Amino acid sequence: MLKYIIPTIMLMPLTWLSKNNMIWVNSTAHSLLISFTSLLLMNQFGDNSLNFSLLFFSDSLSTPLLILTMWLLPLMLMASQHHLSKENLTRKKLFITMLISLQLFLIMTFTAMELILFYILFEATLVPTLIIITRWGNQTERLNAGLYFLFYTLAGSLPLLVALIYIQNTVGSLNFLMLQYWVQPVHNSWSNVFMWLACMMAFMVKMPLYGLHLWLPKAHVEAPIAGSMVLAAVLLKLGGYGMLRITLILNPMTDFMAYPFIMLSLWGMIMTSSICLRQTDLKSLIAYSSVSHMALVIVAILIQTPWSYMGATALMIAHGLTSSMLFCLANSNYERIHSRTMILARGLQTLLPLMATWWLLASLTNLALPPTINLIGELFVVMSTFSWSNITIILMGVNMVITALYSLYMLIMTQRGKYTYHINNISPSFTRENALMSLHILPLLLLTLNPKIILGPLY
Amino acid sequence: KMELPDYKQWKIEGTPLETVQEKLAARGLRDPWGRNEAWRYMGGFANNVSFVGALLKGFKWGFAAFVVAIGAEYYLESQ
Amino acid sequence: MNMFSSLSLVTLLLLTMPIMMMSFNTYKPSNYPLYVKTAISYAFITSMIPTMMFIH
Amino acid sequence: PLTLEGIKDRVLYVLKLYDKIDPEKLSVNSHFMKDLGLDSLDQVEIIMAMEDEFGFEIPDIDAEKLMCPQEIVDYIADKKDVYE
Amino acid sequence: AHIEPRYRQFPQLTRSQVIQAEFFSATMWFWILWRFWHDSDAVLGHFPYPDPSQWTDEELGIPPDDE
Amino acid sequence: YLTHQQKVLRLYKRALRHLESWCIHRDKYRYFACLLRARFDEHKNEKDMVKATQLLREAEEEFWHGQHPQPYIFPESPGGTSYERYECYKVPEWCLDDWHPSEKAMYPDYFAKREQWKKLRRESWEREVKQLQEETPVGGPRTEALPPARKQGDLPPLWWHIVTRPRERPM
Amino acid sequence: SGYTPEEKLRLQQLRELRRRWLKDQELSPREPVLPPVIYKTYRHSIFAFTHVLIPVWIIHYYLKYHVTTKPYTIVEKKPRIFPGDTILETGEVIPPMKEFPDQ
Amino acid sequence: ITKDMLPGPYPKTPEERAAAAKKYNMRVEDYEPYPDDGTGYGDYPKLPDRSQQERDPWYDWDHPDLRLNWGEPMHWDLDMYIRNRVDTSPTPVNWNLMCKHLFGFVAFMLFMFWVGETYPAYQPVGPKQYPYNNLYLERGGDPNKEPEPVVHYEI
Amino acid sequence: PKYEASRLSSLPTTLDPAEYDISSETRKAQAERLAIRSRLKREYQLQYYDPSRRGVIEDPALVRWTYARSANIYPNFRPNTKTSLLGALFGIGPLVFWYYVFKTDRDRKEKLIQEGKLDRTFNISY
Amino acid sequence: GAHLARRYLGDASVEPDPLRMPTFPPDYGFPERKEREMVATQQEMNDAQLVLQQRDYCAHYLIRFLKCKRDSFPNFLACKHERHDWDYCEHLDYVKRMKEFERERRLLQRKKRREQREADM
Ligand SMILES: CCCCCCCCCCCCO[C@@H]1O[C@H](CO)[C@@H](O[C@H]2O[C@H](CO)[C@@H](O)[C@H](O)[C@H]2O)[C@H](O)[C@H]1O
Ligand SMILES: CCCCCCCCCCCCO[C@@H]1O[C@H](CO)[C@@H](O[C@H]2O[C@H](CO)[C@@H](O)[C@H](O)[C@H]2O)[C@H](O)[C@H]1O
Ligand SMILES: CCCCCCCCCCCCO[C@@H]1O[C@H](CO)[C@@H](O[C@H]2O[C@H](CO)[C@@H](O)[C@H](O)[C@H]2O)[C@H](O)[C@H]1O
Ligand SMILES: CCCCCCCCCCCCO[C@@H]1O[C@H](CO)[C@@H](O[C@H]2O[C@H](CO)[C@@H](O)[C@H](O)[C@H]2O)[C@H](O)[C@H]1O
Ligand SMILES: *C(=O)CCCCCCCCCCCCC
Repeated sequence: MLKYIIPTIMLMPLTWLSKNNMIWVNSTAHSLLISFTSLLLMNQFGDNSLNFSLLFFSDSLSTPLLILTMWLLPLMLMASQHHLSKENLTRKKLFITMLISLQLFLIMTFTAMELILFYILFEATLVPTLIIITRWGNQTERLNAGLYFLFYTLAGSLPLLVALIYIQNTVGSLNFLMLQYWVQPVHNSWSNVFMWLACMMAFMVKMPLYGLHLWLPKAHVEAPIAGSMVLAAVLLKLGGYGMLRITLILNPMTDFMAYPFIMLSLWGMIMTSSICLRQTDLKSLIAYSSVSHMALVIVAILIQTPWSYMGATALMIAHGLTSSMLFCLANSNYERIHSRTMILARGLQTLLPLMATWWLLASLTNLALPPTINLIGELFVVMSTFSWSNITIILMGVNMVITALYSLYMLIMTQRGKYTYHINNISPSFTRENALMSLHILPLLLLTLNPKIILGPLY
Repeated sequence: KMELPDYKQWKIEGTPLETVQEKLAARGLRDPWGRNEAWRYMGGFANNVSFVGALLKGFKWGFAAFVVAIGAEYYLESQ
Repeated sequence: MNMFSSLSLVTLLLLTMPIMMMSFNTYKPSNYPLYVKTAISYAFITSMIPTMMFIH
Repeated sequence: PLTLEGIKDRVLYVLKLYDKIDPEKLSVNSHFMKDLGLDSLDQVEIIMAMEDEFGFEIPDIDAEKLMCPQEIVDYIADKKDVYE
Repeated sequence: AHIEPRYRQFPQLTRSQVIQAEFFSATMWFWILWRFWHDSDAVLGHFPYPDPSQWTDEELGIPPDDE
Repeated sequence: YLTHQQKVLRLYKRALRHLESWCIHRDKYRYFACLLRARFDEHKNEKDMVKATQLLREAEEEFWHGQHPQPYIFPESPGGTSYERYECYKVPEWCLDDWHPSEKAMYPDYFAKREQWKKLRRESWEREVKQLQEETPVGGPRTEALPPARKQGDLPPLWWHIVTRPRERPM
Repeated sequence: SGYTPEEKLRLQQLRELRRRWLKDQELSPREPVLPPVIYKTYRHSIFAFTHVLIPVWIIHYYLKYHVTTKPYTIVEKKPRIFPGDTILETGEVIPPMKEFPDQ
Repeated sequence: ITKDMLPGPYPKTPEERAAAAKKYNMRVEDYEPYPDDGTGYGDYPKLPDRSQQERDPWYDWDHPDLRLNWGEPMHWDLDMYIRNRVDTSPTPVNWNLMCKHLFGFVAFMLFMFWVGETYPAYQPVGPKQYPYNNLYLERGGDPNKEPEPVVHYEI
Repeated sequence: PKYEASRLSSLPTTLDPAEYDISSETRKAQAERLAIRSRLKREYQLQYYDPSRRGVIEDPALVRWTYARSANIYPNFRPNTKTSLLGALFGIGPLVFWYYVFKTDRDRKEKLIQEGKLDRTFNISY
Repeated sequence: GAHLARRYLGDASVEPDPLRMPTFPPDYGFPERKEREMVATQQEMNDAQLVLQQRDYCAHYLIRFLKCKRDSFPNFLACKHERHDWDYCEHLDYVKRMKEFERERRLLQRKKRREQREADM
């Protein structure tokens, strides 16, 4: 992975040694080049994973997440450079440095072979993320959002640290390849119940599981755009990726320990989907949409079937691009009217025709129109949960109806109807904004032509 | 630019608006807007077909063609 | 079979061409509706050939 | 394609077919109450006849203010963006 | 246009629309009459419907009571 | 906010429109329109206003019982089939300020005249504000009514968004 | 219950401005100043060539040389065979049905 | 917006009620907060539970599509009462009568369909007869197990 | 036959008996309502018509509404017999309900599979 | 209809059950009852690819008609004679089913009659 770690590190001297007026041009260009080289991780085999060294390996799960991570960095620089224009040069470079350091931690997190190494990098991503929200967030409540984000994570991740160290004492290793062969079944006992909870709760809080999700709508409403993009696109998936790995060593206890969390997710997705119908803040609505989509991923991971694991992987990639798009679309309205209230600016299709097309395409992927990878992932999960229990189709089906209602409600309210009379500063869409939208949707829709590369190891 | 037809020509006499005026006079009333409706009962609008007349549009020539067609068919078969 | 299958697919591909031309390649916006209407009428002709083969 | 004179002709055409108005003492400035001696029930019927004539509704709050043919012509020209 | 609107009067009509409309109305009635002439069974009945009460006990294999 | 007279005249117009919806045929509607007008005429000169209010209340109950469940609506009236149909084509005039110079170059005459209107609006605004100040009582306006211009060369206060509103058929 | 004299004056003044604004929406003669049966068959001839002949060439080439070179990609229902038919592949003759009872 | 212009806790004294009414641009005689339970409405006004569709469509609203005026207090459930969503307009037929007639119609039909299944219509014919042991082989029958014969006779 | 109002069908204004019995005290209140509306209308129109303005006319009523519908709830929340019973009834209850629905369904299915009475003849995708 | 009124309002015991009939042996009252002949063989119907519900005792007429249709293309007004022969055969088939119903009905009425005779001693 050094071929990706080192050029990612080199982005920092590049940004600090650039001409004052070329920091965005240089950092954007070269992080796109890094993104290009990340397609070499597609050398995946039918049986064995791509095992680079003692520290890092890649397989069909981490590879799509790695490519999404490295693609998002140039998109985040594009999205941020406008609202940061007044910021002084040194603080602009510090912002870019936090984004670069976040990518470095993420690519190491997704390829770490040893689980304790994964833990440290999994935890390291908090620091830059918290700095981005609290330092460059706009409103007073970013400080509270920083605290809720920090302490929800640590409340769960500290027990995970104890469990992981305990496993290494008992098994002798935390290398994931070793655990694949030395895994022993988890017997029933109260000690093992709490070992299971310690191994899972940290990832649940990040997903987030319904009931532990209240930190996420806060974080989004306060974060700058780049913070929201990385939060929705990648940082939520640290939980899913972690769960997909650690469930290896929790069998067969997961058979019954998953029940409370399947109930929370199955009922949670309908609650959060219903909540979206009444949200008044556009960022908050998109945030609640994420909780509903990720509730599907939790269920898929917990029932552990080949179809559910393939659907979970596709959903994680598909949601990453869609939710990042939706935040970017909402932000482009914010940069004009400086309010997140959904009902403030209406009938924008009359004033911004092409931006309304991006709004339509994003909404259609959010409601999972076939054959988008959003639908492929959701469908594979629905198929597998039907076998788990036929009654789940009723809950899955109801959520599909509610998802369409709130996705189109968001499109109708902001883009259709009559424009607001007094809002007279809706200037035409910039080339930057249009390019940013298309750099989300185009790879998303292109993936429909070759979905296998985002279906994960079980493919 | 547009020539409105002379307003004086619009009279209710001979139309079913005249029947209504007679009915109203039996009660001591009068309809003052009758001439504003008169155009609907005059000119090219005076005679509309009945429902059976509407369904039979084209029946005469359809029957004429049909009769000629079967007579020809009787001839060809006869030979 | 070669004519039947080839012509049945050409009907569907014919209908997608006016959509592909929205990429401003060789477009004549003056009368896009006529262009779309002409594609439908030509697709109807091509679809009658395999339809005729099925009836036979 | 309505014109100001076209609107005026049709407004006066309708009023000349109303039995309660003498067609010779009617001008574009005749006041329905102070000149032609009509009452408010009569005025409501006139507005309804204009609505039928031009095929659109005049709300009660605006309708009650139109008290001469010219005001009706002005009201209709405004709603229909007629400037010639 | 070649058709100018009229006020409170029957509209102007072209010969094409009147002749074409009558031809297709006449075509409808010829077709019905022509089809009814040759295919009246499609409307009235193809085959006779028998009366089951007129079938003898012999042909239905009904033995006499004392059998 | 409605007087007794306004309430009666609104019911008369409303009752006739529902009557017309029931009758359909013009000769039939004319007949019953005169019968209904007679009913309003018998109580035209009622003086005891308590009785007049009771007559109005009973008439409204009668209207509610006998209203058409699907009355005729003019196409562009609220609830009509063409209501708000052309709102998607109405674009505010401030959008022309964001046109690219090459777009403006296609209509040199329109945009020269547009600048004259913007100049007129700019030079009129201060006087419009002042007129409203000096004509408004201390505690602010008590009604939504606005006044005309008083001097020559003045424009009626707050005229721009009325004069420059989108056309009813803007495309 | 008509306009007050002040209402009448305001409406008249706005009406003068509105009509002037609407007149100013008319395009001048030069606007928009823009920057720099034989035919019928040919129109339909070029369309048939580019939208039927070229696509069918591509589809036939694709079906013949890529799709039908793989198993079970195009599967036909086997032709119906009736009593009295002759087979082209073998020359086999299918025997007729029995003699029908009179009816 | 200062904090004195933002929603506050439920008002207790009459002076708080007057202050809250003014902040919300209401007459103190009209202002009425939601009942003080644990719900969390604070001092936000309770306004009539009416759809925006019921508002006068001919008045010159600052927001014609919503039928709202700038500065007027918004109903707590305004987003549920937009014209695209819940309507509370008067109906020509009483609500309770409509529910009676609709349910009565559906219940009657379901009963008759059940009746019609118990007493089906059919023609006076015997079963359709098929050759070759009721097409035993054609219907996928096992060709190694001889079927129990099905014989049909002339009539 | 009197009009019966419902939550989703309001009483028509013309059938409202309070609509006609209008006192001088009720006309005074209607005048004060129109004064507040007119005062706000003027404040809005002075900004709406200002030729030099470009942006959004911030509406405190809209800000108060979005603030009330979120940040203002918990400060004015009191744990009591109502919110606790509604909190329990619609917070824990559905999870327990669905747990038993799915748990019962899965126990029945697993018992049939082990006994070999569930038809899984062609079931090889899961 | 008529038979339905008798069964549902009248005495259901003397009316056939369309879902159970026949309830008497085929040869009961029918000395030397012949078998139904079948002209088309199983292989012929299989090769002609008739719908299973069409593989009845009239299949030979349907096969003859189907061959004519293919041979007379593009003249879709031909094969009227062959179509009528198949339609007519199906009519005779339907009449035989009417005879089975009527036979069953009269046997039930005889069964009841004998039971009145038996228990009236
Ligand atoms: C033996 C241990 C020590 C190892 C040291 C190895 C590196 C030594 C580098 C010495 C030269 C550093 O150069 C010094 O810093 C930066 C980058 O050049 C320059 O100043 C910089 O300003 C801005 C960025 O802030 C940019 O326009 C551009 O990067 C540069 O002009 C200074 O004008 C220069 O004086
Ligand atoms: C279950 C696993 C995760 C559990 C995580 C729980 C740990 C605590 C997380 C939040 C820590 C924030 O720490 C502190 O919390 C309180 C509210 O909670 C915040 O305070 C906020 O809510 C309180 C209570 O309504 C208000 O009085 C206050 O005005 C408001 O700012 C503090 O400003 C913050 O400094
Ligand atoms: C395969 C065969 C299919 C059927 C083919 C049948 C073809 C028949 C063509 C008939 C053409 C008739 O054409 C139309 O006839 C009607 C007869 O009312 C004429 O209408 C006539 O009567 C009406 C009033 O009744 C008057 O306008 C006028 O006296 C006269 O025009 C039309 O002026 C003429 O245009
Ligand atoms: C081929 C058609 C097949 C479908 C036919 C279905 C028809 C079945 C209709 C059943 C529903 C009738 O329901 C019944 O209607 C009557 C008449 O309004 C109601 O009767 C009541 O309402 C009316 C009107 O307010 C009042 O006179 C009084 O309050 C009371 O009589 C009953 O309260 C209701 O229970
Ligand atoms: C005789 O050949 C049958 C004709 C069908 C008659 C159907 C009668 C329908 C009457 C209502 C059905 C009520 C439910 C039993």
